[PDB]
Amino acid sequence: APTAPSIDMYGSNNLQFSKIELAMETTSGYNDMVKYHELAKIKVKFNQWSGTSGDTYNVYFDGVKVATGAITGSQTTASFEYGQGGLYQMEIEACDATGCSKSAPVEITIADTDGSHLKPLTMNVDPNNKSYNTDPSIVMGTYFVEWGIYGRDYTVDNMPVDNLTHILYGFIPICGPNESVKSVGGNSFNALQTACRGVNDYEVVIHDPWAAYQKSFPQAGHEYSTPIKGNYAMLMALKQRNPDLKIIPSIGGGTLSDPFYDFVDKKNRDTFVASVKKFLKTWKFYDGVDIDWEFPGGGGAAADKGDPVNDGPAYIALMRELRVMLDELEAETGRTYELTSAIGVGYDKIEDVDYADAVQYMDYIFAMTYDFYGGWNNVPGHQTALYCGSFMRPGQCDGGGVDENGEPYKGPAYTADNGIQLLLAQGVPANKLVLGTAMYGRGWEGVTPDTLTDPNDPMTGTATGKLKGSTAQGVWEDGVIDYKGIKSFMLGANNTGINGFEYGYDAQAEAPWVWNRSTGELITFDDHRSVLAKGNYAKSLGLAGLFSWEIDADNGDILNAMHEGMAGGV
Ligand SMILES: COc1ccc2c(c[n+](C)c3c4cc5c(cc4ccc23)OCO5)c1OC
Ligand SMILES: COc1ccc2c(c[n+](C)c3c4cc5c(cc4ccc23)OCO5)c1OC
Repeated sequence: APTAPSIDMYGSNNLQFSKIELAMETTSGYNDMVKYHELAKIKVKFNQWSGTSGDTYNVYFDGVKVATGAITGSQTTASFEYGQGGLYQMEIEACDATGCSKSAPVEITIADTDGSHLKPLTMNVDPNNKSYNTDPSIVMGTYFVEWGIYGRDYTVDNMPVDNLTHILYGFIPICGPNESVKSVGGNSFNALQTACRGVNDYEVVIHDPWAAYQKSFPQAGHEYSTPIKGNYAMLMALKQRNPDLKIIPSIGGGTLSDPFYDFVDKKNRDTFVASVKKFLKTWKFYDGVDIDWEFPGGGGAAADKGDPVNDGPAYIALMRELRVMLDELEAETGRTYELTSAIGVGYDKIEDVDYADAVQYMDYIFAMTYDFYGGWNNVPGHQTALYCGSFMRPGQCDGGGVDENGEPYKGPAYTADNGIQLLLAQGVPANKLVLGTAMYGRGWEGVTPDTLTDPNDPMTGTATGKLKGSTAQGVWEDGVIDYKGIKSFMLGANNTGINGFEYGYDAQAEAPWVWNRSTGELITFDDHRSVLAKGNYAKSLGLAGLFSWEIDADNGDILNAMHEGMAGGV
């Protein structure tokens, strides 16, 4: 016979509670901003404004008692803990010696990072992406980048997820030496320094917490009280839509690889492996780990780093130790966790690692079969070709010849097939190898007719510098252009060339280009024809599948060709 409680929804954080506590209104150290609790802290205010309040309250979720306490006046705060994420029908009852009176039920939310409190995500995918019936055993991967939500305006709901088996989320940095990040200019180093305040060196952190979990996305129904927002809440709602889709954080990349060179000290691996375990127990929508160390032995962004004697053994030991750790997680959760890595495939990268040994611990190797040539110098070539191009010299394909100095080639040329053949020869199984497709071009200025040695092949010319362009044409940095920008502004609808560009295809390499004879602008990229050739190649050798870099740069054509290529090769 007390008065039945009324729940104070606004005084109770809108009944939005969470196993994870995330700073929403600051940018600080990662340990300061993110705290994951095994039990969510629940605090519910209720009122009994008239009649008697009684002496004790009970709280029910879906009819089960989860808390009790004292009522002492006309307003009570019920504080307790609860361990399971989800949406529940909550009732609060007030009691005295004569009996009990229950509130009407109200939905309470307990967020967890597997997205168990969320509806399936609503998609907004460009309809140029077609539907396919591709064998689900074939890998079809892509990278989604954390910063694609800014100028590129490409959000998680834009991904053609029914055409994907694996989303690699780029990139998770590691605290410690990161001079290469500084060299990129902008805010990227400063953001990292902030995220690492109060964090041990060699531990992982989130680079941009605004993009990852603070930014409110209207399309995902985020409201002020939503306890998890950003890309990560959207990936959580994506897992409810597509439970078999693997979503994997990619650690490192070209500019964030500096700390890996200290992994020759096992204490630094232990610190890192432990922080990755904690990271996956914190963000449960993730299904494994991808290690993008560019590169064991060196030759990447860090000019003064690289140890060709010890980096390969360190990489293999790292893979062994991550697999141990992931097996602990599989035991704790009942889930499968995957271990993968994206790797350089020039012969001088491959020779520094015994991949046949490393790969026994791994599910997949994503072969970076792109960036073979690029704006960093003035030598044109196909950046993502399957085979050796018409432009190459005698003995250059297999490395048995001499260059224009008369200098012996130090190894076989940079092509996808040479890279893949070198891995198979070390004894990596074909069915663990994933072949990469570029969703972007690299290019140059100043490759005019007078520089060519063969007048029908601009890959025989010489450049004056990197391609220049605006973000409106998909050029986010010098010498790189989105495939969707190439299609809009250089190929046009009929794929024959606009705005002074012509299209060419090197049938021996399996590689397209567009060339503007007057500016000497030349761009090397993947198109519908080269991507069908890559799918036939992957089929012929019994590779795991295909992957691409990066998804925001496609308009549908590249991913469609990946699926069409894997249906039809032979
Ligand atoms: C011939 O010696 C050199 C000298 C400098 C570099 C290099 C290789 N890479 C990948 C980079 C590099 C790679 C980057 C970058 C910046 C970079 C800046 C310099 C080099 O930002 C993203 O990726 C190299 O190859 C062994
Ligand atoms: C010593 O001369 C240099 C100077 C700069 C570079 C370089 C070689 N590579 C491969 C790169 C490079 C490679 C990249 C990249 C960015 C890059 C940026 C600079 C260089 O993005 C991913 O691939 C080099 O050796 C030819």
